Amino acid sequence: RTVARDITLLECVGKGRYGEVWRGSWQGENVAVKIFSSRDEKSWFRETELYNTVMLRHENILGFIASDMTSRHSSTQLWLITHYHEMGSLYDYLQLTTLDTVSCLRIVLSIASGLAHLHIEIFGTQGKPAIAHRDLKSKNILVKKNGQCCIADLGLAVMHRVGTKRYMAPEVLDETIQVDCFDSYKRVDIWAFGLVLWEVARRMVSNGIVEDYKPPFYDVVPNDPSFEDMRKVVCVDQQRPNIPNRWFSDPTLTSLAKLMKECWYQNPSARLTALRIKKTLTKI
Ligand SMILES: COc1cc(-c2cncc(-c3ccc(C4CCN(C)CC4)cc3)c2C)cc(OC)c1OC
Ligand SMILES: COc1cc(-c2cncc(-c3ccc(C4CCN(C)CC4)cc3)c2C)cc(OC)c1OC
Ligand SMILES: COc1cc(-c2cncc(-c3ccc(C4CCN(C)CC4)cc3)c2C)cc(OC)c1OC
Repeated sequence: RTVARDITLLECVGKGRYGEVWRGSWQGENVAVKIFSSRDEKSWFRETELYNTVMLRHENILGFIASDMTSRHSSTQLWLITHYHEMGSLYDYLQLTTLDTVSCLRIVLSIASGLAHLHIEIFGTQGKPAIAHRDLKSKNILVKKNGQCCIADLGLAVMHRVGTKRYMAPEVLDETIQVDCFDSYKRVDIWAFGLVLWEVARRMVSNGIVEDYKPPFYDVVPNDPSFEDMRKVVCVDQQRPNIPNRWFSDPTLTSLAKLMKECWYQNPSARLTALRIKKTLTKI
């Protein structure tokens, strides 16, 4: 038998500290190829150990194809291969596109479905450990053609500090997080989910009105904010993203505002669960 292992790299769709993502081809089929920098090599190891422990399969989790370590000439290449989503990140999609009730709710409910699946322990040989993502953000969510999203990048994921500073929960920023308690990392995911909810809601049209794309805390921190910039805003001043007046003239945005507030409590144990959010979004 021949093992057809030739992947053609076609175009780079992302470059960063993490390394690079490429649109690739494997046997006519579109694949996404992440090439890790030496700087991010631990993320390849952590994600490969996760998938070697539990082979995640969910419509709202980026679909795993392969982890490859190759010997280059003097160096080790680390590759992650996943399904390819031509529409790109939620971050990219929201920049140019506005949403209606249906497309807005489809997006946020699919993210909550994916996050609930990560979070839940399922018992049995066909089951899974509970997983906290710890790096949820709009760049780590991909849009599918059927209008649902999938959660990506399990490089920081933990099975039962780190992440993007702009999305870090206050207990992470002020280092009060109960590091030994697995529920702590679920609570950090809910915080970041609340912020993504905010980024999506802004782009949903109501009464002829929409806000432009902005990242969380765009009005109170610079680009590439420092730990200290984030700690002062989120922990010391306890600021939270603005809810515009126009959202209170729409039933959906009014419900989404309530949900994001219940993601943003300074007290982590006061925050909604992914499962409670999935239910509330299904009712909206
Ligand atoms: C090594 O590397 C890559 C390989 C492949 C790939 C290509 N053809 C066939 C295969 C294959 C899978 C599974 C079996 C089974 C058959 C039943 N038996 C009981 C156990 C073994 C055999 C063959 C693979 C794995 C794709 C890749 O990525 C898209 C690879 O990564 C570069
Ligand atoms: C990694 O990814 C892809 C792999 C393949 C692929 C290529 N050759 C053989 C296989 C295979 C055959 C059979 C078994 C089973 C069935 C029986 N059982 C008792 C033992 C094991 C497993 C694997 C696959 C899965 C195709 C793909 O897509 C067209 C892949 O994705 C891009
Ligand atoms: C976040 O994380 C990972 C993501 C992906 C991934 C999967 N599908 C599609 C993409 C993608 C395609 C295209 C654009 C843009 C670029 C050009 N512009 C004109 C609009 C489109 C953006 C994004 C990505 C980045 C793969 C990964 O690993 C293999 C990731 O890491 C786990």
